[PDB]
Amino acid sequence: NRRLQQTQAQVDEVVDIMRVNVDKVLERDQKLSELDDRADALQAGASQFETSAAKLKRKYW
Amino acid sequence: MAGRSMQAARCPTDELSLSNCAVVSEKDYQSGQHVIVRTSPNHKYIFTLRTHPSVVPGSVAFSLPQRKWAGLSIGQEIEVALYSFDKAKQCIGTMTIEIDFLQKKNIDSNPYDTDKMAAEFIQQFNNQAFSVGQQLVFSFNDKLFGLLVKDIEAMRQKIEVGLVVGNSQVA
Amino acid sequence: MAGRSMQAARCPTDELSLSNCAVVSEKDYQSGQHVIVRTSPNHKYIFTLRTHPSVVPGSVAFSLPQRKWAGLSIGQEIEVALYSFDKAKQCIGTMTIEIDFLQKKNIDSNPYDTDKMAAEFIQQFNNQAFSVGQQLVFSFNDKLFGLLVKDIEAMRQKIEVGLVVGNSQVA
Amino acid sequence: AEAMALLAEAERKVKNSQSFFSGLFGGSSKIEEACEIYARAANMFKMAKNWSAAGNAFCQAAQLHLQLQSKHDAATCFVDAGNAFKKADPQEAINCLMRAIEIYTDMGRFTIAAKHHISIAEIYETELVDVEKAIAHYEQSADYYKGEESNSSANKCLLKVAGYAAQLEQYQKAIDIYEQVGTSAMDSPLLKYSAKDYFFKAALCHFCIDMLNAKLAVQKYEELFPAFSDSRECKLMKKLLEAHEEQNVDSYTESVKEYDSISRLDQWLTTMLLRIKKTIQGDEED
Amino acid sequence: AEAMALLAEAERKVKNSQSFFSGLFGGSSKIEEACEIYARAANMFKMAKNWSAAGNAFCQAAQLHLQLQSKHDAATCFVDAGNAFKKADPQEAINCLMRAIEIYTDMGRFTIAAKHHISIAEIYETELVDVEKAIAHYEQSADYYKGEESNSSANKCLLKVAGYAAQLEQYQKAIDIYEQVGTSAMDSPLLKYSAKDYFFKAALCHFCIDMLNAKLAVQKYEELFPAFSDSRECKLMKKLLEAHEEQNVDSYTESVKEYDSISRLDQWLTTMLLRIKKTIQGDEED
Amino acid sequence: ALSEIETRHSEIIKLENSIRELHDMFMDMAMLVESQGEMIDRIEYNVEHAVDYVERAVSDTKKAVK
Amino acid sequence: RADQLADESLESTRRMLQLVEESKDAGIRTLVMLDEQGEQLDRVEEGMNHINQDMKEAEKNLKDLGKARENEMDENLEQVSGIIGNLRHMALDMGNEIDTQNRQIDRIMEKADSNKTRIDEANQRATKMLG
Repeated sequence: NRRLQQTQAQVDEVVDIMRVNVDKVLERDQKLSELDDRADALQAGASQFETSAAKLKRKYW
Repeated sequence: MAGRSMQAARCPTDELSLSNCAVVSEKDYQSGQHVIVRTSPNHKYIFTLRTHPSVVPGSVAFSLPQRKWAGLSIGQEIEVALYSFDKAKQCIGTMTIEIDFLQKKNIDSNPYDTDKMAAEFIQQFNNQAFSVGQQLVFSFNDKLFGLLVKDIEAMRQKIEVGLVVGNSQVA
Repeated sequence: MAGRSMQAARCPTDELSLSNCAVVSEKDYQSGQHVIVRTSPNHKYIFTLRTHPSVVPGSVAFSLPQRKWAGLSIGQEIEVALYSFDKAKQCIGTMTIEIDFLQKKNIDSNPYDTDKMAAEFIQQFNNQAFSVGQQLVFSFNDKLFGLLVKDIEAMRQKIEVGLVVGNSQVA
Repeated sequence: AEAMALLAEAERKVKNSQSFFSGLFGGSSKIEEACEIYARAANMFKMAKNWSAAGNAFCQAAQLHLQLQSKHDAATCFVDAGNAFKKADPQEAINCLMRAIEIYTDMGRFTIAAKHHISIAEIYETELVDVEKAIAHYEQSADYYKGEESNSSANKCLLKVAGYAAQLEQYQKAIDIYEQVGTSAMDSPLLKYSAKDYFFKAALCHFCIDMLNAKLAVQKYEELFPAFSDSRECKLMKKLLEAHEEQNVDSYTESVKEYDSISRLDQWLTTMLLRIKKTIQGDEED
Repeated sequence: AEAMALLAEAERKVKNSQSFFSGLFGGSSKIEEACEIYARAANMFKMAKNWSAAGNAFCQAAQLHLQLQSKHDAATCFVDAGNAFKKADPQEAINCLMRAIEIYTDMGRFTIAAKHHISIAEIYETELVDVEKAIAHYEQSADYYKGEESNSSANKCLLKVAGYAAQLEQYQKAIDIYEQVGTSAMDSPLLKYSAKDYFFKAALCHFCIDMLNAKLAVQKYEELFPAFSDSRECKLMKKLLEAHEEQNVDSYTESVKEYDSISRLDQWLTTMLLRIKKTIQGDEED
Repeated sequence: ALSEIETRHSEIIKLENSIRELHDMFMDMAMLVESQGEMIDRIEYNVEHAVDYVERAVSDTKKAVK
Repeated sequence: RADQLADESLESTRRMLQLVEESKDAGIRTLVMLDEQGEQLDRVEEGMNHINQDMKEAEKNLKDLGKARENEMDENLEQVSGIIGNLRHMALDMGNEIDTQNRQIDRIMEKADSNKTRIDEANQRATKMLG
């Protein structure tokens, strides 16, 4: 029972950190996905900015 | 009564499987009537109908024991025709049955009181059709058996097919 | 003749699954012809055909043992082609078989006359093809066994596959 | 700052001008001005948590945005609308998203189209309860992910497809999906680990196959005695395959009871295991 | 909306203007049009599952873009084309990528260059089976990673290099690669654990040396005794070194069978251990 | 004495139990970290280049006011 | 079944030693991968602070433009326990590498949508005064 109970909870305590790992790692997954929808939506307008900035180039330059 | 085409199916529940009755639809036949399945010129089998809200119109379901006996397959085309028994020469009064254990897995042979068997036999297989050499399953004390009609006697003339009633003794 | 694509299926009845014969339809082949099943450039087998009114054209049915030997699959594509044996040097005259209870659950110490076996074996597996190491089931007195071809000799040269005839000795 | 007031102003300005109000040039700044209005309303609606009033508001602003010439930010608005209706009490969440994907898709934006596509199939299942269409979307979406060489998401989706396919009697189509998602998983030694469960699932799935469709797929597996991760996949399978080939609904029901000691049985496995349990009992008294 | 139509208009416009068509200015503003045209077509092509056509279309939009002076959006398109051909039926999936790197490299974007460089050597191996060019790429790519202090990806690639190098009989060059990747892995305590296997490989790799190059490499290894990790490295090696220095291919083949328990031997190991199992026997019957 | 050897047993199994389940979380983790990795590859990519296109846009605006 | 329980439970601890060993190696990838992810983001912010500036200038330019059985057993478990040392070397670092980044990602998403808006406005004010 000595080494038994010793090694018993030794892992029951490692079972906690993963509970935190699996979560903290999944919360990121959703946040990054959120940036993927904005970062791209941004450059999407950049395609307009480039053309728009060019049209201003043929009017004042 | 002229005969219609049907399709062999698979027994709905298990309760209708231990009743040894051809389960049909309520839109075709009614519970209590008898019919004669025809598979060929020299192969006529009689069963007892028992409707159920699961059977599809235009098809009759049979249990495993029945299929292995009448030689019916799941998906074959057969011809069914109403059949009326003559309670003057088809009334079973003494029907012998070879009783053995269907499954050789469970092995318990306490003193099975035959008297109690014939009591529950008629209490579940009453007003039904039985033929000589017919195979079926018997449920006695949560136990499955393998009955086999050897000879049927009317109320002595020997009949190939009869109708078990309330006052029908079984050996 | 030159080979046609088919579809593996399951053995119709149980009586045919005891003959080790590739059950087929009467609309494709007949009972007695031989074929060579192909599944891979390194997997060639030879079986015997036995038609049955329950086989769908364009598909060959195999039993459990056969599938455990040829490693076939019910649903995959397999090529089948007619095969004729050279009875000049392929006919079996002396074939040894390793017999053992297929199901080690029904093992008994009862005696089994071999003479009665070598008689039924040739009476049910005559004019058929057998290969060295082939696995099949022998139905003797409703008792299932596991036959394992060890060696095959023609009427002495050694051959992988042979054609059992009437005057074929089996040990 | 009143939503009703804004919605009214927005309507008052959202109209192709002509005659005296037009002058010479139309005015996309008008239709866009109205967009900003409705958006401003949908916001306060979401504030007070009226959602049903926010969602339908965004829709308006979104629709108008299209009448402008800005498909991008518009589609994003459709998303805002979908997110509203989703977390709302009415429906429409499905329509908004379809109206969003038609845009991301025709725009040349499949990454994002699939990002909302999976959400869609997730709704048509967890809400509308219409798996027959959900699977269709989980698939087309996995195809888009498979195009962006994003193995990951593609597999997540495929897993959804097969996962619910087995629950819809589609056992064969399931093993097929498991075979593909299994072949395109070994290539990367990053999935070697989970690559077991796939084989276990596939071997468990049975299209009423009356053979060893699994006993053939169990040996195909590369198990290793020392490999202990493997002891949690096929080792059991073999024992189940024997219990089926002998119509023994006791050795199977016992082996599952024992296996539930070394490796817990999730809801999925349980359901399918009982399905096989029935194929066995059913073949006994059938 | 017809791709076949767009491909035509694009062609009719992609051409250095002159005469009246040129007017006063022109060039980039015209070639760009055809570019987005082919891109627009390539999209619907990828929509109709015609991939091949989509890829060739992107190739067109790409090349033209280069004909405009915008290597950036171009190379990205070449990548899109590669993504098409890859998940398609034709080839050139290797050409597009090369045409992409020739751009990312000369442009200065080595980071992303190596990002696609590894994808390249990964396809040239899993597909074309051209280990020769594959190693060359895995290597140069790792050199780029090493430039961006990206020790991590750099070693990942080196591991590929040496790994497949030991297969091409390049045993010596392999151990050397393992030595380099080993000296640049101890600086990072985030890799000490894995650093074992490196020494195990380098010690297993034999350039037909009959000496104790391995007995020297195993000694160079730094191990104590109660090492939970080190149990999976040299401990076995020594036992293998003794089974060789005594031409006893029976203790070696037994040790590989036992060690195969505490640590499952992956493909690589199996192949090399067999190349070591042969040398002994060949030293016996000689 | 079985009462002592049996006690040890129940303690080891209940130990083996909590174990395998925890390990399960380790696996799913590596499975999650992966999916996220491939998703970030597209994020950075689209962002990195997004800066390249804008870098060209701003360079033009600056030369459009001089 | 003494020996049948002191060995089966032990046979698992053995199939357990590698488990945490297998998960540890699998965890190492999370270490090298979350380290690579942290790097590939340092440049993202770089490109995020790069756009922030250019836009501010562009916008302004447009205004200016509009106007021994247990002995080993223990050793096997001890290795499983010692692995926690490696399991610690992971959850910690990256666990914190998570906060720093996320808090940074939000700052990236905002500015990402910020520049987007200023582009729509700039375009609108630019169209009215185009060629």
